Amino acid sequence: GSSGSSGNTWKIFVGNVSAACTSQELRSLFERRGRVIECDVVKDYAFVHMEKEADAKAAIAQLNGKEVKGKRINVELSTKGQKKSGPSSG
Repeated sequence: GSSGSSGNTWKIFVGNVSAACTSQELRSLFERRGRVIECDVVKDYAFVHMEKEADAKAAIAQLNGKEVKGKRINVELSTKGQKKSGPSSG
């Protein structure tokens, strides 16, 4: 069955965040690309949590690099470890 050791929701690390960038901006982006449960911004980096995995990656692709406020933001999946339980589709 399903399980969640910590922070079930997804997590996307966003770096190279312009200084004159407002959270609302980052959220809006991840929002337009898909559903966004939580969206916070750190000093220089950020952390966006999405529900739908499909949308998550899709965004990182259309976001990773996207020029924002003159500065190209670097988006990448925070979660490094992968736990794909069950066999592979055939």
